[PDB]
Amino acid sequence: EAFTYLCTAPGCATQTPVPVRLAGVRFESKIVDGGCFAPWDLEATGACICEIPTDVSCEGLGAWVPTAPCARIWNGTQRACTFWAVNAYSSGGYAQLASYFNPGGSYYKQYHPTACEVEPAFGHSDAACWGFPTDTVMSVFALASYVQHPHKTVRVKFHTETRTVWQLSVAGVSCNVTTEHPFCNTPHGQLEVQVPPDPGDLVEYIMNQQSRWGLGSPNCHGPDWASPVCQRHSPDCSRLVGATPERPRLRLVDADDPLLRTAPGPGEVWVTPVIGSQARKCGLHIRAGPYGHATVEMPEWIHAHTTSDPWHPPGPLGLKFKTVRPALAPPRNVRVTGCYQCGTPALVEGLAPGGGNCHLTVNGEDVGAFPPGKFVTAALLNTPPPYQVSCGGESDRASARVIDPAAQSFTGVVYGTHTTAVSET
Amino acid sequence: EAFTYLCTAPGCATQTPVPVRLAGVRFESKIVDGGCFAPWDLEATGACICEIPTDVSCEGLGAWVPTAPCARIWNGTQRACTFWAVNAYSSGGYAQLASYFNPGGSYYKQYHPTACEVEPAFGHSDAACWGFPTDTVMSVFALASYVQHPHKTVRVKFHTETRTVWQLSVAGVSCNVTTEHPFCNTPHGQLEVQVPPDPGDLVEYIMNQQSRWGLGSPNCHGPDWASPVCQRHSPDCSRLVGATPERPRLRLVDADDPLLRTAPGPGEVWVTPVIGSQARKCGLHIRAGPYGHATVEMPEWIHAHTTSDPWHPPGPLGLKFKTVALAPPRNVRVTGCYQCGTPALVEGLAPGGGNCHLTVNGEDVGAFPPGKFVTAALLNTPPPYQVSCGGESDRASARVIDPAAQSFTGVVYGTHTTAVSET
Amino acid sequence: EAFTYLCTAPGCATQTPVPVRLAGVRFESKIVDGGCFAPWDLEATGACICEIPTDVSCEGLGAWVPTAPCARIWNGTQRACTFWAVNAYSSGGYAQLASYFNPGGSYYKQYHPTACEVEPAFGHSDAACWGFPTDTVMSVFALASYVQHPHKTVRVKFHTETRTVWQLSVAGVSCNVTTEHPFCNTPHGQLEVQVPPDPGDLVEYIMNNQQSRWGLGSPNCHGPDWASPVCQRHSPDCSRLVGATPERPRLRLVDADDPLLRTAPGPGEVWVTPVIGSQARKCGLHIRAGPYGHATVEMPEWIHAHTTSDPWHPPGPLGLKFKTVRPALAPPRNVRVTGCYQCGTPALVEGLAPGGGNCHLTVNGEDVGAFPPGKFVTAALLNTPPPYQVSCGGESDRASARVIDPAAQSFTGVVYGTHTTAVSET
Ligand SMILES: *[C@@H]1O[C@H](CO)[C@@H](O)[C@H](O)[C@H]1NC(C)=O
Ligand SMILES: *[C@@H]1O[C@H](CO)[C@@H](O)[C@H](O)[C@H]1NC(C)=O
Ligand SMILES: *[C@@H]1O[C@H](CO)[C@@H](O)[C@H](O)[C@H]1NC(C)=O
Ligand SMILES: *[C@@H]1O[C@H](CO)[C@@H](O)[C@H](O)[C@H]1NC(C)=O
Ligand SMILES: *[C@@H]1O[C@H](CO)[C@@H](O)[C@H](O)[C@H]1NC(C)=O
Ligand SMILES: *[C@@H]1O[C@H](CO)[C@@H](O)[C@H](O)[C@H]1NC(C)=O
Ligand SMILES: *[C@@H]1O[C@H](CO)[C@H](O)[C@H](O)[C@H]1NC(C)=O
Ligand SMILES: *[C@@H]1O[C@H](CO)[C@H](O)[C@H](O)[C@H]1NC(C)=O
Ligand SMILES: *[C@@H]1O[C@H](CO)[C@H](O)[C@H](O)[C@H]1NC(C)=O
Ligand SMILES: *[C@@H]1O[C@H](CO)[C@H](O)[C@H](O)[C@H]1NC(C)=O
Ligand code: NA
Ligand code: NA
Ligand code: NA
Repeated sequence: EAFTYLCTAPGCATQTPVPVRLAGVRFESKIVDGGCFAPWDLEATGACICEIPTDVSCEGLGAWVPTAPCARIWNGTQRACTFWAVNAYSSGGYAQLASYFNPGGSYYKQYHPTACEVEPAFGHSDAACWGFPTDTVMSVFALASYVQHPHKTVRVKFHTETRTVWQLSVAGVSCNVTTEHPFCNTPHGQLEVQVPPDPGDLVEYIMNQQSRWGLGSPNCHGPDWASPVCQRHSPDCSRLVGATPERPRLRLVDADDPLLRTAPGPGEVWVTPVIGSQARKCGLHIRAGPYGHATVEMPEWIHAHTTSDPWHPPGPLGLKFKTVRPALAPPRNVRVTGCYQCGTPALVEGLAPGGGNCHLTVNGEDVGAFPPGKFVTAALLNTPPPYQVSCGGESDRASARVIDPAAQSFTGVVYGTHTTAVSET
Repeated sequence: EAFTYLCTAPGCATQTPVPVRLAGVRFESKIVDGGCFAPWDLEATGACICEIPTDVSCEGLGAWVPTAPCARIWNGTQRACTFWAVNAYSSGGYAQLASYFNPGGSYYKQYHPTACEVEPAFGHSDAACWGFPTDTVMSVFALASYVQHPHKTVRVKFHTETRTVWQLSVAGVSCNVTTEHPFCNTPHGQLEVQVPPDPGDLVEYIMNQQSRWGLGSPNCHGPDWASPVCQRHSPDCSRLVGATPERPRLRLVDADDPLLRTAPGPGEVWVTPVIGSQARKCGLHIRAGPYGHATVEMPEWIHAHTTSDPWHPPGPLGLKFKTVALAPPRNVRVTGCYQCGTPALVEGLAPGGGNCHLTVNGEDVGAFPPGKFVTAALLNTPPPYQVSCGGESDRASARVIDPAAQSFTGVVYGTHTTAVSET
Repeated sequence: EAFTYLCTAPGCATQTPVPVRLAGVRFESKIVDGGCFAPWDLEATGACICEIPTDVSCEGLGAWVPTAPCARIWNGTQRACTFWAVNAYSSGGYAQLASYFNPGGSYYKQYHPTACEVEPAFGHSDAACWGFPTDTVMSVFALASYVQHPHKTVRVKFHTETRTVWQLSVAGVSCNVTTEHPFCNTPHGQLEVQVPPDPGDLVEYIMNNQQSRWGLGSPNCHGPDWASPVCQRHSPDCSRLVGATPERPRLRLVDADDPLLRTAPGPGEVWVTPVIGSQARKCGLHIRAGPYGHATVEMPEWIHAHTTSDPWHPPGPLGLKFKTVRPALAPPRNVRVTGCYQCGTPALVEGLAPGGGNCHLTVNGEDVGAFPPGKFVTAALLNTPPPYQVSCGGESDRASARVIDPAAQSFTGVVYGTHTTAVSET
């Protein structure tokens, strides 16, 4: 027997008793595709209005509310909007008197429907609106939601059962060593490679295509707390699932209100009228408390919280040199059931042929070796259907009922609004 | 030396130099019992009423509100209920005029107590209530809570420090190989088995008794996001702990309100009166936003997100063929918890004659030289504890609590009260 | 070859073929410093007042509200406070009539500003306030927040890539065995030690002088350790809060005979109830609060039961495989270290390894691997702060560094605090 340490860096190589070169470092894993992730981005807009508008919507408020921000925020997740009557019509109009602004504004809404909340704000300062011949007319609109910014959306794949692959060249012969397969054939013997433990789970952040790497689950309780993984989750990059912030809490806060000496809490939006430089016009100052107490800057977060390549321990590898030395037909009636890249092992069943043990592959993925006859195995699959099955020789097409990770995420649940009807007696 | 690969499937066996058969595959772990888990199931009921009821409760509203749903939802977690006066009495009655429905309904509540919120809803459409001799009388009741469905409740045990057990038969002799104990004695010489790494933590979902398996923590951010583990947690299968949704937000939403063009958010319940087919009667349409944006279907979720057996790597195993105190321990004391995830303290006196291969109810906790010993061991068995060095056993002294008791240790459960005195 | 099992307890030793003694057990890890953690402690105070106060603040309500609890709760996280007018002035006063208590109390606030919510509570029982010559005058104040108790605050370091270190004395020579480095030289051979797997991630709870307590795992916030401060309030820099935060407490005025009192308040809910005064123009207040997570955490008790004095390791034994297999360069130059330390993101270490062989590179004594002569680039998880002393096993040199601490890393890639925008007039 012989022994030598092999370093893990590019250029690392040993010469005796048989040369072993470190050709590269890669990894194997059982992928769990989480779909799309993004930060919870609280966005707000509105307008200070020297009028009592009759249509509280983006189109109805087009004369005052910024067009593009209104449309974008209106389409956001957990939308909240409030229309406050600061000083209503003293006479005339159409459902515009102060009496139409009862708490909840049902009287105004009866004649002027809106998806927004309507509230009286009498007693709040109307100083922002000036230049009226008689009484001042003033209202305030606020709109907020959690907007999903495309540039802040990342595709995330969780890597489980991670195995560092130490790509070696043993006297010119390729050998890929892992904790699962640490043996290599040498010209006249066997090489057993002592390897460090695997690094545990990895996080693959995909932006578009470039992949960036995290080490861990991630840990939402540590320095990586602002990871999009810890925030908005969309398995199919369309529909939201799981934990969701409450609808934003909108408040009309006058310029001299002592509340302005404090910061808004997460999800809180405070709006303050600004006196107009023009008659019958006014501005609006907005203060919003971001979810998680901070606004995520995606390129900056990725740059500091990820690496260009997956992490691996420093080594070295222990090369143990020894004088020791250790069915090709396709499998039949193979059926694959479950999901792929999902984290739940799929069921692989079929008939292994004669000649010896079938070293079973499913689209080239090693799922184990089986003696001739019926076999059943639970395998974590990384490839989608169709499935080409082999025992190391010719391949055959397996039968499959396999769903994708997004479909798996929606299996066992009934998505959306749950409705019931209470009948009259 | 000799070498051969042994596959890990049933029927796998090698013949030379010494026959080795794969007898089975099992696992060892340090169990962490989480107690009961269930989905957050938002349930809602109510009624559209062409009257101003004087008793806002399930019994008091029995003439309009469905009986069984009211009683069940009333008993739920984080209950919310609202009674809205759409059109009150114009005259007469008993605390039934519009003036009794001030915001918060304190005037109505003085005469007609209720655990529910009471609010005016004047200005909302009263078209659902018709066939009155003079003015219309109308009210709406909504009730919602997080109901725990017994069929949706699962007992969950987290498996940590998992070790795949490769049960071998080496020339008819049983040998259980793991990453911790990879050696088998043979008369030809010692057999060292190269094994793949362990699979990491497992999740055992228990329904009743059958066990189903998950691989991982679980990951609440991936395809298993709807796992009951990610939702309602009751360590003692009675009291709730940790993360809890807010009380449902009940809203009276008229049939033609533009808000109905959007979906309710999680925990939101929108109630809409339905114009009656009969005089002085009306129906109610309810729209509820489930917690997590979807309703969990337990048998279906378990079927797709779990396996019948714990997962293990495919192998093969590397077979390396090489040519290479029994008295019970005394004064043993066990302190802490079992199946909890915090190592218990095991202390005592190892006897003379050699190293004590210490077992606690058959669980290997290590070997100790003669004399005083102290060890921190993750215990899977409950007290009483039988302690042995490999021979005769003795009864240890124990102060060990169960996983539910551990979950409530270091906390004071329930309402916190304080009294501010007059000066 | 020769083989023997070595137990893992203090004193364990084998004599043949080579003496091997178990000297001790320690651990190596890649530290992730999370900063400060504490339970979410909902605290509440208030007063029942037979008057309409004109200054709703701790100082302004000093005649009724307990001084120290008001000041402490006012400084808490997610503060909520409400002032309810139960029975206002019938005449006179200064912005104290019932008409000043419109919903939201904007009319009262015009003359009597406050950071608190102001609401009418007319119709609620005013029985608690008596002894007035004419009409009763009554108001109620409630104040609640999440107070961070210093004695409940713990510094937490997450330990990743954990490696149990089996400290051995092999024929009198120190050998520290791990899953990464399981070989020891024997007088004229080599010892390969078969070791059990590493225990996975650890949690180090740091209190106060300074004492460390240990958890095994992530932790698991869904199991018996659900009340861990790690599952609660997170402050990376022990000053500013980040991530998940409860909503502002929901304050409710609940009369003594309200059927709602037959139920318990939910998490974050605070119910206040006036208590009839034994003295004229005075009243007490009963407060019922629903703690976050359904329970109040008792820190010394939680730590005592949910942690150990030392990190956990498997019981062993170790497999001693004895074999007959046979048993310092110049410092690196132009070395640069970029990223963070004790953060969980590998830092970039680049430089020039000298000629003469492979450089066994150390960064402040931390092993980062071996590199052939010339340019090298590696991603290493660093546990030590800058400055960085770099070596190939001999003399050391000072590396150039742009390395931030764990608290700075926690705030990198985010813009902290209030986000503002201005909507201009058309
Ligand atoms: C908002 O959503 C509607 C419906 O999906 C779509 O037609 C419209 O273009 C969207 N607007 C923006 C600005 O995203
Ligand atoms: C090792 O991996 C590389 C890259 O996947 C592959 O080309 C090569 O054939 C592999 N070698 C063996 C022996 O499997
Ligand atoms: C509701 O709870 C009460 C008290 O525990 C019990 O008597 C009653 O049977 C329960 N009703 C339902 C429908 O669960
Ligand atoms: C292996 O495990 C089985 C099942 O627990 C047991 O019956 C058998 O005795 C074990 N063999 C040894 C050598 O411990
Ligand atoms: C409250 O905060 C202020 C400002 O930081 C400080 O001066 C005061 O001492 C604090 N009071 C208490 C009781 O913590
Ligand atoms: C083993 O560890 C101890 C403590 O850290 C150290 O003093 C000793 O030098 C180490 N031995 C070797 C061979 O590295
Ligand atoms: C919920 O309501 C919609 C229409 O609003 C559909 O009728 C749906 O079928 C309803 N579901 C149930 C269970 O009644
Ligand atoms: C909490 O209040 C209850 C009554 O509601 C009991 O009196 C209990 O003893 C209280 N404890 C205190 C004073 O915190
Ligand atoms: C937010 O408002 C503050 C003052 O309240 C500052 O003016 C700050 O620059 C504003 N930010 C933006 C982007 O307008
Ligand atoms: C604030 O938001 C408004 C729209 O709501 C405008 O886009 C304005 O320009 C924003 N402020 C800045 C500085 O970007
Ligand atoms: Na006006
Ligand atoms: Na009426
Ligand atoms: Na009065």
